[PDB]
Amino acid sequence: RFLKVKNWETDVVLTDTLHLKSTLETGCTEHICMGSIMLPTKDQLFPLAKEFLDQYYSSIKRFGSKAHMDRLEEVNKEIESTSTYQLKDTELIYGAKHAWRNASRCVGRIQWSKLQVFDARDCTTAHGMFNYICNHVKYATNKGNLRSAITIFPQRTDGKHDFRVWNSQLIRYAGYKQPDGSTLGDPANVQFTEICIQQGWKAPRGRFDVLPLLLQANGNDPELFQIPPELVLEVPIRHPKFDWFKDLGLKWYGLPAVSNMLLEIGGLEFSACPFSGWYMGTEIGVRDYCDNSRYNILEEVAKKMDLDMRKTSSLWKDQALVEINIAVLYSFQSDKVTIVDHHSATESFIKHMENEYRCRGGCPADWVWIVPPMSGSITPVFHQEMLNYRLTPSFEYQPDPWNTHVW
Amino acid sequence: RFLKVKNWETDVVLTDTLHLKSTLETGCTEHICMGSIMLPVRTKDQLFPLAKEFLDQYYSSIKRFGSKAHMDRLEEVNKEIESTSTYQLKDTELIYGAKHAWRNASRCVGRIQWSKLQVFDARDCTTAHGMFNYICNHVKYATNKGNLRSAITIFPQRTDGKHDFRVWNSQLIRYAGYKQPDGSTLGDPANVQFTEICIQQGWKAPRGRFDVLPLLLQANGNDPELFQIPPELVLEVPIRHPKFDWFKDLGLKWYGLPAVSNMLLEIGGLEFSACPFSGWYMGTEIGVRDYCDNSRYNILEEVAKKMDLDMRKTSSLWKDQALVEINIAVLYSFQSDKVTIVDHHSATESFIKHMENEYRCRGGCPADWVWIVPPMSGSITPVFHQEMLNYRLTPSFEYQPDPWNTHVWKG
Ligand code: HEM
Ligand code: HEM
Ligand SMILES: CNCc1cccc(OCc2ccc3ccc(N)nc3c2)c1
Ligand SMILES: CNCc1cccc(OCc2ccc3ccc(N)nc3c2)c1
Ligand SMILES: C[C@H](O)[C@H](O)[C@H]1CNc2nc(N)[nH]c(=O)c2N1
Ligand SMILES: C[C@H](O)[C@H](O)[C@H]1CNc2nc(N)[nH]c(=O)c2N1
Ligand SMILES: [Zn+2]
Repeated sequence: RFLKVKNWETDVVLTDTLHLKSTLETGCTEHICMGSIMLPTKDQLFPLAKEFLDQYYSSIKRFGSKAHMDRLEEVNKEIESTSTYQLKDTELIYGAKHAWRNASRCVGRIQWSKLQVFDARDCTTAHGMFNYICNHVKYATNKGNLRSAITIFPQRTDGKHDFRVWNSQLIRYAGYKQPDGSTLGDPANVQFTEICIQQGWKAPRGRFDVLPLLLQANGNDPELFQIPPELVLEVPIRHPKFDWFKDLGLKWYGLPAVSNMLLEIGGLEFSACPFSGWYMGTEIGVRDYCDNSRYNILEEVAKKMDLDMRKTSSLWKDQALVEINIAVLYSFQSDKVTIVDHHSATESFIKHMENEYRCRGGCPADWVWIVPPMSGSITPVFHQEMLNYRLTPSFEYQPDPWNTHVW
Repeated sequence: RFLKVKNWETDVVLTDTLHLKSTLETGCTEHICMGSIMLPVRTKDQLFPLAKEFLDQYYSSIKRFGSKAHMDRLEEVNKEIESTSTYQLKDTELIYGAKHAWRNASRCVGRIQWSKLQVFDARDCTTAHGMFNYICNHVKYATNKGNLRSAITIFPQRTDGKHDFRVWNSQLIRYAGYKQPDGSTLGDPANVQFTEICIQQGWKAPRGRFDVLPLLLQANGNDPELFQIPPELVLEVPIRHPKFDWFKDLGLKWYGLPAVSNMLLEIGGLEFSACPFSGWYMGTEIGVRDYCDNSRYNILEEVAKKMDLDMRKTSSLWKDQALVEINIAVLYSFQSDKVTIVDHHSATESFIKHMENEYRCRGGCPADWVWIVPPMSGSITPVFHQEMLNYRLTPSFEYQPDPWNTHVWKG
């Protein structure tokens, strides 16, 4: 019931008790592990509220205080009356930071307590949402000195007045299918690139077109908005050794801002809560550039390096992958845009893990996601045993809006 | 109940029914996943149904389920159990068992090869000298002058737990590791503790960088004995790089035959505590893990210096760069010497085909993503994007504690 995790490179052993406070389900059973599966009313509400307020008031050293008891009293009143309740700003901020702190798949959590929270619960329209989103982008970007931020729109009421950002990220490049057969731009965004066009967007049908925002307020039909180009910081990609690299004509944006997740706090659901930090190099160079179902330019780059692409055993893909990732990092660093390499980030995470075991009794961590997509075993997280479990507040997945929206 | 797994790169969806045949526990619960945990004297009482379940499996595979041969065998085993408290497997059953233990090894990416396994029955063995002979023959057969052949040698099963056969070595062929008084390590750091035991047992160490360790062999629960593998049986490969001439001067080499010898083979409730098996290497095992793990030979820096890389900031990815070239050199050396090896792209590509075939013909393929994904260049191999289900089927290979921690010493 008290679980131990071992690091095999250092022999360090941590003891986890935090998992006992876990409440949601993993998808695993004692007969089967699902660790590599990507996607596994009033009476329901008050225990959920109670649980949250319990941990909040414990965190400020007023567990069992009159304020705690009164707040519990007040929230219970509000629930029986209104069939929901509203979070105080302090509780909202706490809940957002803790959803990040609890995100078992995030390697960047050493930063969790420095999150800038923007309360947008007074928002009523898509133009309103647009304004808040623009403010978020400008603040987070900070001319290249990136700052973590989340903007929180009004909570779900009854599933009919949902606020939703339809983009998966605030900033992404368009993808177009050809008659020629292949794909121009980003293949992951083909379906969304088409819905925007199916909606009125006029595409420059280029290789790297910044997608428009598609914003849904209060359950209404979503509207297109173009993000002011001066708010979208981009980094041209060059290599510090290969002069022909620049000629490839690649660039990427500095701000990773995830916008399709659901934030759960005290039973309350925030369906629109775009958040942003800064990139780890491999998200762009390994996943975005080199994935087969994405920009997939490994071959192109290998050619210009004139590697023997004859047999897989020359490891030409491995060689190209590395140079690319060197370029991504070189480019952002040169341009004073915040980026972290996978070595630094995983080293930071090990330190964060040890902090959390110390000050909290554990740290839920999903190895399958924490270990980077290249050079896995030369990073310290590879040799680290991790326990995965779900804590709340939390970020959850939710269905794509176009599959659900009562149109 | 039916379970779906998706390949996110191809959108191929597969359906698993085989997991229903699973009995053994995973470690996971509904509230925790222990997916990344490395490591998560039997009575006639529980032996009966274990035997029966194995025999049901075996007779189904040969399409004789419920036959008179099936039923008689069941009666024969049942009688042997209540009489002698254990039982003996037929040769056919033993071969089926060993092959299926491999087929079921969810952490093994080489399983496309599972049906081609040479099974050596060493159950008539009684002494350590006899164990040495069987192991020598295994190594000679498996090596085959570089044209590697998968093999397993199986020693007598456990009885009362007091007469165990054990190979004390973790692998049949490994290099010694020596801790120096100045805190540094000569040879393979992973083998320091085992090297000490050998030396204590009387092994005269040459105390070099690549000394092949002696075999420490325990028959019938007796104290283990030292044997040196004849050097002509130990195929080794000098590591060079195809473009870098300075690489040979690093002085590296590795042995050709990976042969794991510390696992336990469970078949029909019987436990085979000594069952060394061998295949051939995936290049990254040597190049990534053996040479580049910080806890092993750890030659990354020396290689990076000789490449004249920017070693000042990790963001130069000097470590990643050196890692690739070391792995290129490993593959190049083995191919040049015509010693069987597989790169991680070929091996993972083959595993995917195997897994798809298994889902079709068998209803599933237990697979441990954490171990199947290779230790470098993970996302550019097809297994990275493959969802996998991990569960435990018998027959199986299991971990067991190191013998030096459990052995009762005789003298
Ligand atoms: C500040 C620098 C940050 C870094 C370097 C970072 C790093 C990462 C990386 C590499 C992943 C895996 C992404 C993928 O492979 O698709 C991830 C996932 C995730 N991140 Fe972080 N992150 C940062 C900030 C944040 C912030 C500010 C939040 C929320 C407030 C957050 C919440 C999450 C969540 C919920 C996931 C997993 C989503 C899922 O379940 O699929 N991260 N992070
Ligand atoms: C024929 C070529 C083979 C290849 C290329 C191969 C490849 C691999 C690799 C790369 C691993 C991971 C090892 C590690 O990272 O420590 C592994 C694990 C494993 N292999 Fe295979 N293997 C082969 C043959 C065999 C054979 C013949 C057997 C048994 C008869 C076997 C049984 C296992 C088992 C039980 C594991 C898991 C060990 C553990 O859980 O720690 N393999 N294999
Ligand atoms: C495509 N992978 C599935 C999927 C679906 C929805 C969200 C998501 O999040 C990835 C994610 C989330 C937060 C991040 C924060 C910072 C960062 N550099 N990357 C981050 C990446 C991942
Ligand atoms: C060091 N990791 C823990 C541990 C403990 C005991 C055995 C073992 O086996 C790894 C293993 C097992 C079988 C293999 C077969 C072929 C091969 N190329 N590598 C193989 C590697 C691994
Ligand atoms: C903590 C973690 O389970 C451990 O380091 C594992 C990770 N994946 C692995 N994968 C393989 N193939 N071999 C290993 O030894 C390991 N080690
Ligand atoms: C099949 C597998 O679950 C899928 O490819 C996962 C694996 N690990 C990952 N790890 C990270 N960080 N991000 C991902 O998108 C994925 N994808
Ligand atoms: Zn699990």
